[PDB]
Amino acid sequence: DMVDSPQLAT
Amino acid sequence: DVVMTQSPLSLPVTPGEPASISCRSSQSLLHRSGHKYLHWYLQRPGQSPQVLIYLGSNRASGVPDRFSGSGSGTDFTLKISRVEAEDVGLYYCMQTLQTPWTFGQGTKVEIKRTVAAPSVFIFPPSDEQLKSGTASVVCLLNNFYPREAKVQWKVDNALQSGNSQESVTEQDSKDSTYSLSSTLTLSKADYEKHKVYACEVTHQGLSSPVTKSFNRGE
Amino acid sequence: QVQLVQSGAEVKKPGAPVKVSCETSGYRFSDYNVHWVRQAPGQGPEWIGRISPNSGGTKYAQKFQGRVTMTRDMSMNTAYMELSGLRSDDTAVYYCVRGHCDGTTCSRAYWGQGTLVTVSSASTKGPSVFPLAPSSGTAALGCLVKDYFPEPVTVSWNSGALTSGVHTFPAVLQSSGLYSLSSVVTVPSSSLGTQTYICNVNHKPSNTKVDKRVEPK
Repeated sequence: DMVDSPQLAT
Repeated sequence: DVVMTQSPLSLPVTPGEPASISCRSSQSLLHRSGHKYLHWYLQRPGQSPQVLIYLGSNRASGVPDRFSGSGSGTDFTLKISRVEAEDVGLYYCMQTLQTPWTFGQGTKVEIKRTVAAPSVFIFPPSDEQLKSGTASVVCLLNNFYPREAKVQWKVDNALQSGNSQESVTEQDSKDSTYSLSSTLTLSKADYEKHKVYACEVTHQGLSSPVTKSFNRGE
Repeated sequence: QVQLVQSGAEVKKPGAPVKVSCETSGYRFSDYNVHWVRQAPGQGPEWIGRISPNSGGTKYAQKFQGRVTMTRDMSMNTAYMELSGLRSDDTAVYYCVRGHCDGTTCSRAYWGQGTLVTVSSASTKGPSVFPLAPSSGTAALGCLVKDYFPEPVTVSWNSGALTSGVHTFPAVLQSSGLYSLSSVVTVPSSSLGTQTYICNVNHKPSNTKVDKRVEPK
């Protein structure tokens, strides 16, 4: 998992 | 990693007056969705970081109305309109657009007051300590501002190095001063080998360095 | 409220692993990342890594990769962080932190109270208390609390009756691995012949309670 939380809504 | 640069590092503030702490980032913390990922928090000694301002400008619950945050995508500011002793501590900006989270250098907020010279005292080692084989010599500097003071140790007029440690109190809530203790550590053998013991103190409020001393065996 | 609650302070020896826990309440544990930060004394804070509770996926900072392990328990709403190969540079306060965004909305960070981790080979030891005797206006006297482990020691004067003028200094860590501090109080020179000055040193880990009379030499 390399997805920062500000990119969750995308 | 995103690089945060915070400024200034030290900030004396007179009671009632405002305080402004700046923080800039190497790249924009404004995400395209509109959210600015910069946070301001307060660090006091022996406790958890207190969130003051989050997501650029939003005040955290239970934080006083005098705290406010603003900024563009790269340049940010924490504003405190009326600083008080409650607000004394270490302030940090941090970014959470990208991991690793990165933090500013820190801003040490303290109350500003008129200059005050330290009251210097010296203490020889006790009889009770000498019989265990060690000798500690203490030099107290009491109730001074600003925090910057220098303590030099002398044994038979010869300057000492690497055989002493010091620690400083927090800023006092009432008189807004600091106090420092230094300890010269020696063996019983070396202590008895010399006679004259002195700490020389340097500080703004003193015209020239004050000395306090004692002779071994009185 | 949102609440992150960490386990107790830890004393470990160089090369031992430490496992810190972080229990949570007041929000859906699955929805937010749990990040781990630390602050060493004399250093700026440092991000160690992150875990996603639902997926279990972890990201670690390059310097920590290969020696840190983060896990979680969904049933107990608990996040863990096991650090290995401890050295003196790993002595710090370790903080678990709730992340900001959950998919729909982005909110504030919520921090745990902190967990102090001390990397040291020293054994438990009570202090030896020595007087700082007043000299022959204002006089100063004190107590020197020497060679103890671990922190903290509490000092009071005349069983709490004397508070005005008191400066209890932060301890310093000597080369032997043991701590030392001094407590001082300024008083009127007029009272030295008549008034009794006792300091009450307590060090719980060694069951030490000392009452030392500080009189003029």
